[PDB]
Amino acid sequence: ACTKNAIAQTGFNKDKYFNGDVWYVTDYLDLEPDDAPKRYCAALAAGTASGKLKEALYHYDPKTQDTFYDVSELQVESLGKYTANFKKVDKNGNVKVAVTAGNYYTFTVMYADDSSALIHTCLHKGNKAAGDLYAVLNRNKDAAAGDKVKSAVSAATLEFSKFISTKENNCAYDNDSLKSLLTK
Ligand code: HEM
Repeated sequence: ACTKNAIAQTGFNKDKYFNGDVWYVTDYLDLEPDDAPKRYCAALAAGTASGKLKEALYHYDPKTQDTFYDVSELQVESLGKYTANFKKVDKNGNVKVAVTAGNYYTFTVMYADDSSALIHTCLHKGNKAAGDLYAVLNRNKDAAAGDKVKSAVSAATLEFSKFISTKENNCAYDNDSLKSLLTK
């Protein structure tokens, strides 16, 4: 089950975060034992498309090759805290699994600057358990976590040493599909 009421960044700059560009997950922390593989690739685009706040997600397990995209419509709960639906889509935005009640995630931006961010998400999918996830993001897929984001991890009373890096997994991303999925 999820247990964290993540606190959004003071003074969060929504237009800078939701600028239409891509964020790569460089490190992740799942608080639920065996919720996450040990090796993963994930990225997201975030932007406003025709007045609607959107995310597009990509997940890839580099061992199994399991791959899926989602597009998400975000509703605002407060500054930097959202509830997102999700429909599963192919990389061109064709619907595979429609939006349905009880498929949603919460999404909280705990820290962000122009290049890095720390987020929390609680995924609810049907009758699946939930679970908390933290992710360190960067605009550069190859960037080591720096001092602004590692300090934010400590300020959230977390240990960065507990986070699992995605860097040793040869992750390759279709940035074009993530950007175009924002419109879908
Ligand atoms: C970047 C932030 C992330 C968000 C917002 C997020 C959101 C989601 C959503 C919405 C789904 C369900 C998709 C669908 O069924 O259509 C999902 C599934 C999944 N995510 Fe994430 N995810 C994120 C990052 C990650 C990371 C970094 C990992 C682990 C390394 C991870 C592991 C998983 C796994 C294993 C599933 C499959 C769950 C299942 O159906 O049994 N996710 N995620």
